[PDB]
Amino acid sequence: EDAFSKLKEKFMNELH
Amino acid sequence: NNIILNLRYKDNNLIDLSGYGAKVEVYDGVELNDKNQFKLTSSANSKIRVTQNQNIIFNSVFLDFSVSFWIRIPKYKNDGIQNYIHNEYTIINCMKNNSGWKISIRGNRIIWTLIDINGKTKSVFFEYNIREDISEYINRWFFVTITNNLNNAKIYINGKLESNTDIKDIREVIANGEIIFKLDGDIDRTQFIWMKYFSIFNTELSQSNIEERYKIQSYSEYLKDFWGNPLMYNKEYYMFNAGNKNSYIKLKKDSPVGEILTRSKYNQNSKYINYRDLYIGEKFIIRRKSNSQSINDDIVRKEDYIYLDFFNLNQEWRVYTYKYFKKEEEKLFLAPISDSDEFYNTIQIKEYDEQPTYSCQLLFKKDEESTDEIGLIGIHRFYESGWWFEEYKDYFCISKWYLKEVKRKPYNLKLGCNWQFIPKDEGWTE
Ligand SMILES: CC(=O)N[C@H]1[C@H](O[C@@H]2[C@H](O[C@]3(C(=O)O)C[C@H](O)[C@@H](NC(C)=O)[C@H]([C@H](O)[C@H](O)CO)O3)[C@@H](O)[C@H](O[C@H]3[C@H](O)[C@@H](O)[C@H](O)O[C@@H]3CO)O[C@@H]2CO)O[C@H](CO)[C@H](O)[C@@H]1O[C@@H]1O[C@H](CO)[C@H](O)[C@H](O[C@]2(C(=O)O)C[C@H](O)[C@@H](NC(C)=O)[C@H]([C@H](O)[C@H](O)CO)O2)[C@H]1O
Repeated sequence: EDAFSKLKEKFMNELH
Repeated sequence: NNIILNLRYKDNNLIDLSGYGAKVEVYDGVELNDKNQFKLTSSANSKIRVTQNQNIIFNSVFLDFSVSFWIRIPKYKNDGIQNYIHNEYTIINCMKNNSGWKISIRGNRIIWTLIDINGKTKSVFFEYNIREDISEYINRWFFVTITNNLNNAKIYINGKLESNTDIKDIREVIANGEIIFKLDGDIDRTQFIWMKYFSIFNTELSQSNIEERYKIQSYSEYLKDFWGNPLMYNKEYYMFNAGNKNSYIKLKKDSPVGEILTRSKYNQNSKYINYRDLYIGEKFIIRRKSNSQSINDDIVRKEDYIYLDFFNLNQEWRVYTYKYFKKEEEKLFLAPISDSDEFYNTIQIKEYDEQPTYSCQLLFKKDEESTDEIGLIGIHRFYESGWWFEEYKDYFCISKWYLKEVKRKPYNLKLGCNWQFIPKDEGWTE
């Protein structure tokens, strides 16, 4: 679902 | 040219295509493929007999000749290092009336033995290190050439001289016996050897001829895996960085990125051996981007467009780059298969090296059509935390920087954009 949207958000957190 | 025996695959068989028409008997225990690879096992019927043609005129005895072939010698068993180091076994025998040549193996040594009519026996050998973190030689295809003059018995490896013995003390060697390909000695039931492109020449080959031959027998349209076999679509692979040999990729816990960890090592108490573990990190799989193109076989070719996938949580995930990275390097995005406008998923697989290598490069692009380059997949030390003391940490990344470094000649083997793919192989246990 928007589980992929929760990973994209964690990815954005990861690379500043 | 000067070739007098040339074993090549043809119709489920090995045949002499030298033009002298030798007889070749392959017994039921030899495994063959159309890649020209053949396997000798411990089995009584794993053998090849070659009889040189006796209706055409050849030399009774001769001492100016050369033997060329590739070989893949499996890694020692960890609990069998004693027998490996000590127990010599023949792989190829050519002896008539107690004289002639043979090739043999004792653990990490390959040995070339001459014997004359009188019974004088002289050897030259090539030993590779079994303490290396990552070997160029254990369980990997390499190219052997043995030349013989009156003076010198030389062994060349991958086109480079390595060993020399004085053989002036030997005047007379019978070189017209049956050539028997067979494992012969106190071997483990599990012992085997792969060979390809076995050739004999009636001359001592120049270093220049041996290196030209190494380069031609190395060339292919298709890329190769860590072991030196063809790279395949739809096959599970571990990933090796030639630029960070002791590095491996692992999905960060609760974060969709690849952290770079340090390979675990041989942990038992043998003083004779050491290696880095190879079967660690994420399990990757290569997929063709397009199915509308012709795809008869599953072989990965230079310039092919691929997805680079891996297995996570019993699901096939994919490697992406974020589209809008202003920086010179960015962490790759490791996440489920998804049509997302915010990420590229398309990789072209390249070979920027012009020397023989098993390494390949991974080029992110917009589309199969788009002609502009986003960056090459590699590894980079990123700022992690700290103000007083600064913590840095390696991550699986893309980099524009690599695009300039791949153009410098001679090709920089040390770049972290150089990858090999390692599948599980019966010749490597850890
Ligand atoms: C060392 C470094 O930081 N390199 C990064 C570089 O940094 C710039 C400055 O350094 C040079 C340099 O690279 O040596 C200085 C040279 O003089 C320049 N070259 C020339 C021709 O003179 C060179 C140029 O950048 C290039 O020619 C092209 O641009 O830059 C560096 O001194 C400076 O330092 C910072 C520092 O961070 C601050 O704390 C400090 O205040 O001062 C400055 C200000 O910030 O930073 C400069 C950049 O701003 O910059 C480039 C980007 O242009 C890269 O980040 C580069 O690091 C390399 O990144 C790539 C990915 O892009 C890889 O991560 C490289 O690491 C690996 C790899 O390839 O995977 C790891 C491997 O283990 C290693 N091989 C080994 C060890 O076997 C390889 C590497 O290819 C080989 O070591 C080389 O053969 O590198 C990483 O090096």
